Amino acid sequence: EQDGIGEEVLKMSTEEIVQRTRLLDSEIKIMKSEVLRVTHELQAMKD
Amino acid sequence: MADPRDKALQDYRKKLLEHKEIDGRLKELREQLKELT
Repeated sequence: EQDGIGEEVLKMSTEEIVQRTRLLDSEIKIMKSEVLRVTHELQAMKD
Repeated sequence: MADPRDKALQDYRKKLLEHKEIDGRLKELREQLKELT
């Protein structure tokens, strides 16, 4: 991919790559959940 | 180049497509939610 390029490995410091990895791992969990929370709210709204 | 970080880099991109994907699914739920409103 576009991001799979070597220029990025060189360009970013290792301290940034490490930070990037850790944030997105937590992020994705919230993203699936927003669908689940709203859906839960739709069922809640019918009551 | 090829490195283990290159694969990690590829993986960062896929969450962004999901970020979009989830806003789209959330929209649909919102249209049915409006009907209950």
